[PDB]
Amino acid sequence: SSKYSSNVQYYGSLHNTAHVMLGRQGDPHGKFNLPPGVMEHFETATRDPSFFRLHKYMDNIFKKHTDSFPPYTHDNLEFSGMVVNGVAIDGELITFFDEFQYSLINAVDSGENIEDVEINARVHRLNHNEFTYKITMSNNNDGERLATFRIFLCPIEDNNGITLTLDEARWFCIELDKFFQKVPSGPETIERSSKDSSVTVPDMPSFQSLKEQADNAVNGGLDLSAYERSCGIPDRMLLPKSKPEGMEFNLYVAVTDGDKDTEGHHAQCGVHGEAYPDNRPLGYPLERRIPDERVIDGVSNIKHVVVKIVHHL
Amino acid sequence: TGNAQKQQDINHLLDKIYEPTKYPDLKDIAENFNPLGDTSIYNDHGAAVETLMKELNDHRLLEQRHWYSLFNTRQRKEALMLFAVLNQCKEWYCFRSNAAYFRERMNEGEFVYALYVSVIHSKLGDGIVLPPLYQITPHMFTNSEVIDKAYSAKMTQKPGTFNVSFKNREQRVAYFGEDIGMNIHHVTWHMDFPFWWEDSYGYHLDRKGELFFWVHHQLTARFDFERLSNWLDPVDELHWDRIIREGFAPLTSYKYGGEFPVRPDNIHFEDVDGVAHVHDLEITESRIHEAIDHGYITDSDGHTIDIRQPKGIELLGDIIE
Ligand SMILES: [Cu+2]
Ligand SMILES: [Cu+2]
Repeated sequence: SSKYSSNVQYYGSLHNTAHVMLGRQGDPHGKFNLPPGVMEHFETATRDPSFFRLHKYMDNIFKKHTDSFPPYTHDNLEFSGMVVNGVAIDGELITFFDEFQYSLINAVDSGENIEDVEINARVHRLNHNEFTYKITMSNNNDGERLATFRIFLCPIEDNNGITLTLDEARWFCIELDKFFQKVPSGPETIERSSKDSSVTVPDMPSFQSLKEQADNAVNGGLDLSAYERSCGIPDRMLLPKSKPEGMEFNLYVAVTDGDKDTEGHHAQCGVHGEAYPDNRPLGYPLERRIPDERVIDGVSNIKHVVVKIVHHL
Repeated sequence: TGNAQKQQDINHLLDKIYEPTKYPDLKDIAENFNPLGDTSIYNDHGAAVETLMKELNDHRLLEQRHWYSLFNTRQRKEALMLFAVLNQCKEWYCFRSNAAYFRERMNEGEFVYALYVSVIHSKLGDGIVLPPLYQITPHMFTNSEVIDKAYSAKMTQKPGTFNVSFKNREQRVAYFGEDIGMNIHHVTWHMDFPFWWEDSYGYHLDRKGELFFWVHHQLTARFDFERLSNWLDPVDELHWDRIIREGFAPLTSYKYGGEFPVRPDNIHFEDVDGVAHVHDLEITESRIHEAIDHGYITDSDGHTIDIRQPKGIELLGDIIE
């Protein structure tokens, strides 16, 4: 329920309300005067399990709409000329567990003439190793042509191990990258890196770090201007955790037609009124019912190759 | 006419209601009158009269010395036909006559109800003050004990006066609900502005809607207050999906009928045959709650009538009650 709501008096606010409703669960009538709960705050809901429960429910509210559209035709997907020739991971997908450190200092109150003792906190975070995509493909077109490089990492068996269907699994896919590049009139071989991904943001500079460096530019005559726009998920989060034994996921490279995409206009974190640059709806083209895979499979500009992820203990 | 006349007649009509009248005039009337032989006294050319008769004749009207609730869709219709005669009388000769003629072969409840509403709304009942229900039909306002004490007085022909009765409940805020004055008002308020009024009857009760909203908001408020004064907490709102937490035993009796049925506590709402399903409310409640939330009430055609205005709350009271 944001304020762009058409009839807020009628459709009220499912999702916000569902946040406060799940948190006083510990004290509804508030006979205990327990403060708010983990779910009634954004820096902290991901903590509680029902967070994911409640969002699965909002998810399939949307999936219901999402899914009322007629599946896409062959002429729907194809971007004539363009054809993904091969898809390759240059490097290794290996995920493991780093260690990180932040500072508990704003936490302890130390008032005055009593001095500051450096206290810190050390946490255990996941991580993978940079890797690079070698996308092999010819532009049968006479032209030069723009191109949206859309790459989702979907699943393949069940955990019963039943093996799904890019119907059962289309909706299960996580966006890995999205980028626009011109593809010259023949045999090219696009190379791109874990690093350059568009859904990622590096860790952030520490506070003392941004203190030191602000401070040294006073007494001096600042550009980091890398963290002024924030949206993404941690680079460490790029790929999923996996098995030490390793699993095979399915990589989806779908290349759509830049000129119609970007038929109009950071633009990643439109924080300031900046028109989202892509025009395809979101999750394109796996956002729609895919009844017979028979189809995804016969558009030149869509290609799927199985990758394998391993977890170092 | 007069009034000390109209009045007299009334008093006679409503005397010892549970038994054929002892006032001789009322009875030769009761016998000799024919509501169908001078269709002229009636402003309908007696369509009303001719409709009661038809029923009275096929004898398909509720029996005498039997109970009657104003909630019974038939009992109501019958009661309300008497209203419709009494109502289109040009003068007293026609009222007295009917509310005599009928008084003697129509059921008492329909009758008491009919006479009052008729006196209250009909053009012809200005001068009159109606006796207090509580003394006309004391079983509905008097205890089950005092009533029996009274039957004993009578059996033995020894007079008396008995003291009525009312630490274990919330029959601590009882003095409010069981008062013969409130009970009166509550019925009167609903005689004044009946739910069954059609503007065919003659005029239009103005804001019965807001009136309805309000009158119940105040009993509800007045009630909440008394419980305040009794270390009691404001009243729970009733839900159809929950238990009826707090039940009572009324210890009250009908004249003809038996003793009012009692309710055990912590009971579950049962689907009641003939009236309506529990769920039937739940949905009604929804339909209601969606008008409020949309901004409009939608009629039979699919015409949305707006209520986000002053006439609002009455239109709402028209659909709610
Ligand atoms: Cu949320
Ligand atoms: Cu009422």
